[PDB]
Amino acid sequence: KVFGRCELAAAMKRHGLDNYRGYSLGNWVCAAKFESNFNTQATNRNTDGSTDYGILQINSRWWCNDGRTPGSRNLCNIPCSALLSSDITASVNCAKKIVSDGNGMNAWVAWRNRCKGTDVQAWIRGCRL
Repeated sequence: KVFGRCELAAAMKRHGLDNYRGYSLGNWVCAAKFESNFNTQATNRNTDGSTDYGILQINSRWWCNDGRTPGSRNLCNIPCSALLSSDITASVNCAKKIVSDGNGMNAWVAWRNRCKGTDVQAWIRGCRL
């Protein structure tokens, strides 16, 4: 599934992401936009051999198990296929342990480089939230 902007924000919102660890909802929506461009099935292979999966492109090296990332850690205790699901429940949760790590949202290169310091508020403008 390819979410609509207001539709992704409603759902992220529903799942406790608005101001989760002080990151307002537009950060999360922006992050989503530039990482998967709102596609729950976006996958991307990295140089190191690891893969980015889903709406927020969670990496297999640390957070999920994909059967093909040697000395991968599976921190969110999930098979990475659960992150490509229509229901972003597993992606939000797994992202909550990520953001909590130490680098806030700097964990997502796309946020750092295209969201960070921008009017991330424009991402939820017009949404009946």
